[PDB]
Amino acid sequence: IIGGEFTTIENQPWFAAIYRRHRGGSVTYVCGGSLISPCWVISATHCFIDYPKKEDYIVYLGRSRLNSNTQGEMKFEVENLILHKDYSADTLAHHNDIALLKIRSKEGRCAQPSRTIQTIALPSMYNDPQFGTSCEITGFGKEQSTDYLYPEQLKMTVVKLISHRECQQPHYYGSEVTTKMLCAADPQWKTDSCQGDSGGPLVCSLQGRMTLTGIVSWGRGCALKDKPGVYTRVSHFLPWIRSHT
Ligand SMILES: NCc1ccc(I)cc1
Repeated sequence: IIGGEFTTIENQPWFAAIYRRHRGGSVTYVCGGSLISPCWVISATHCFIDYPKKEDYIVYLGRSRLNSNTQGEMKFEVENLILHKDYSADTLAHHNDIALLKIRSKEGRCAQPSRTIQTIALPSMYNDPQFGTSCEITGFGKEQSTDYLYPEQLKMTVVKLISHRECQQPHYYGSEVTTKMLCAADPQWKTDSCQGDSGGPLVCSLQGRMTLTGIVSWGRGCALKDKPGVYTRVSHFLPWIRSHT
């Protein structure tokens, strides 16, 4: 997250931190995700497509720091890793950038809700907020495009939804942006998602309910004039989510 503010998992208790185990034992951060039910985390396919084996992954809930064991956290293996069969990528845009992880602890358990572990509601189909609505994004991704390191402490920021019509302008993204994607940005382009935020939640308030409106997917750079963050539009994937969970 470029700009914004530090936070803790209490302020986004559905946030899942996803890591990969390397061949020589090391463990590195991969991507964010969101707990949509006790056994299911939703994320982005592009996070996993290079290493698509479920046994490589570790998922944490209730975790506010990248490399420290937050009191109350839970650790899970990935029982199933479900990538979207119509995924594609070109130089910039990911299509159908959505993935499900069925989580299972070593004791064979799913998530147990606490002050630091809660689910996020899915949106109603084809029901998104209007352009200009402020939404929040959360993640452990880079604080500056040029950074080598990820922040140790979780971050969040606010971005505004951009109309498809605006996002499809040539000087924005043209036809790289589809109706299954949502664009969001800061009016001054000063805050955004960035590398390492992929898979994490774009959350908006619809009818007084926090709702998983988007999943962090792609962008040209980060916090860059005329280059919004692009998000998988969750409200256009409900049958896929329901059918795979
Ligand atoms: N600013 C949106 C964005 C940029 C790069 C990645 I990787 C993911 C999301």
